[PDB]
Amino acid sequence: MVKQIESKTAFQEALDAAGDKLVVVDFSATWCGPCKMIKPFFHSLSEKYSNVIFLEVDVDDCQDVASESEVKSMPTFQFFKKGQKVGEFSGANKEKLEATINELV
Repeated sequence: MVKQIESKTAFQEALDAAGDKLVVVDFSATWCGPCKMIKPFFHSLSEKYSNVIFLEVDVDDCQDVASESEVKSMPTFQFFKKGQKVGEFSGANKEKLEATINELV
């Protein structure tokens, strides 16, 4: 399962609720081709890695969250443990997404 994060407070709440679990956050947009490509793969990964938390943030809806997070490229994946950003990359690269999960869990 993927949770759509739709407020700043929700984002913090999710990071807090994760305990020590890896959290991966997909910053995306409805107009982004590469984002649309990888969305079903992000969802399949969420069903595979039961002990990793998968979040989605829409950058047009949540412009200030994205800005605060220093997002500059669509899509961006950020990785957190205990609220701390432990990794990040941009672009819709399936292998890199799953490799990074397997590097950081």
